[PDB]
Amino acid sequence: HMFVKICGIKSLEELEIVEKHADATGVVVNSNSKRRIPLEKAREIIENSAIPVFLVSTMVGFSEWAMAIERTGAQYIQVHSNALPQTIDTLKKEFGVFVMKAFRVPTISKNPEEDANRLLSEISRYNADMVLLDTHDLRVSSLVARKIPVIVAGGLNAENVEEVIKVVKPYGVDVSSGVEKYGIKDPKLVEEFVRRAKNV
Repeated sequence: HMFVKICGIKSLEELEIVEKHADATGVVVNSNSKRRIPLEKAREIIENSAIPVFLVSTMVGFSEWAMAIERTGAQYIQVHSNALPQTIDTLKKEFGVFVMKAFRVPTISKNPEEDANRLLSEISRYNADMVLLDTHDLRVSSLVARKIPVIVAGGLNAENVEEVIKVVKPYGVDVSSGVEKYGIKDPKLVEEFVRRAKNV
């Protein structure tokens, strides 16, 4: 129905919270991010999780990816970088990882239909198992989502998730800050977000 991923957890405690209701989670490594964690903490979250844990990074290099996967035992990766199609393809073959690749959508778009078609050719260049679209304008997202399964992310929360889902009609949604309080995932926000998203 509606895949819900809660991204950017930093502790086994946060894992337990998201594991209750979410379909997937993610740990940020080797990125300029407030959510970044050491490889040992990533390893702990991955080994203890009952749901897919995406290893999320802005790493570009085939070999830094390989080493991160080996060091963490990740079976799911989320690539937010210009890592080449060839790198993504080789990581899949060598490691059997499921690959989600992130693509930026415009904040504003002059012609939505053409921006969607442009991102779609950009997407067909990589051989990713899932597309994540990073978000104002939801029109481009709507039209990409109609052509291919996508997870949509960017500024989602309980107050806007239901509307975003109605417009975009994605395969799933991804949230981080929207379900947080003081930089820690909030059990009541998590439960509410997932419930509302699952209802549309």
